[PDB]
Amino acid sequence: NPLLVQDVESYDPVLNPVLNREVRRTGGRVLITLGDQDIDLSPSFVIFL
Amino acid sequence: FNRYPLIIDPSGQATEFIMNEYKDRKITRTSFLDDAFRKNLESALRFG
Repeated sequence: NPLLVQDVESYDPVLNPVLNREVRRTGGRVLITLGDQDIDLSPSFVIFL
Repeated sequence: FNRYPLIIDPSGQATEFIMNEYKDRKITRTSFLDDAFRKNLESALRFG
């Protein structure tokens, strides 16, 4: 889902892999490691700060 | 099947048939003796 995030002066470093696109593709999935848990990254996701 | 099948194939034809049939779904062959069974099982449970 598209996401708009405000108050970016309080930026959460948990977004670093998401902004850097540090994805790992295996088994047809696109794995993003948000913190300690893996999430299948849907290609339609977009984030605006 | 309702319960997950247990295949008994001394000739090895059934395992290759299963490999071919579910190849389009990215089927993985592992073993109980292999130490990577935990990770493969968890990945399958979470991502099909």
